[PDB]
Amino acid sequence: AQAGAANRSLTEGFVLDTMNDSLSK
Amino acid sequence: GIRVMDHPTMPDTQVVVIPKSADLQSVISVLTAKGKEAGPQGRNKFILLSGDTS
Repeated sequence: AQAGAANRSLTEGFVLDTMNDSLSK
Repeated sequence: GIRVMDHPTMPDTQVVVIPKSADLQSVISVLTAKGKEAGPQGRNKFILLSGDTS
């Protein structure tokens, strides 16, 4: 996950939250 | 094809590989099911990779 912001998204692939049943893009 | 392995650095996260043309949504559905059936100490997350990395 890219640092330097609160919105630390991936540069490749997705993050799946199976606790809230929600996919983060 | 489809692979699943523990995250090197994140005990609470696993890594999943989904090959091209595969039904990602069906794969996710399974992950969300089993992700809650057991679960780690922390919040269960998966990292989804597009393409066959084998």
